[PDB]
Amino acid sequence: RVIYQFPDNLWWNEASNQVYYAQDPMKPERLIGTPSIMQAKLLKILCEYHPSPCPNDQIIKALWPHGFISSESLTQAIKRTRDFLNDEHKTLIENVKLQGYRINIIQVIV
DNA sequence: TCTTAAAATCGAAGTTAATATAAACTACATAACAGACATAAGAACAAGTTACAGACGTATTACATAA
Repeated sequence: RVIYQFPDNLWWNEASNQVYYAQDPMKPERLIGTPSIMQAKLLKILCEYHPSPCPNDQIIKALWPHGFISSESLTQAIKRTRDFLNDEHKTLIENVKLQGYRINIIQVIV
């Protein structure tokens, strides 16, 4: 069981894959829900590289290894992924130009 | 009305390029010239302040796909 903490008391439980709000990681309070398989993919690419930024080419290759996909698809994926993780202030995942995207992780429980 | 000394005038252009002799010593004040210093003016570097450009990222809409 691997669980990741995000700012504003957010948690994501990967093994069962639930995003939620909870003061206690073992006791959820408000369940945001289940991210999609490609959404979990997106958080995977942002998560395996912390604290280093994940380059745009690497995430694009990983998400769609066999698809002719434009970078606009990656960017709208980030946007409509914020649509689900409710990061209105762009603080959960930071976009730094010509260097890629990052996700702010407070702690990891394994 | 008659001598007698002065006064004035005497062609244009053109060219032309000059000369050439004949007190010393001392005392003082002033001007000039040189060097060095201070000052004002400019050159160089670096920083700060500010808006705009350039491409990226985002947001929005419409087409396609899935139920």
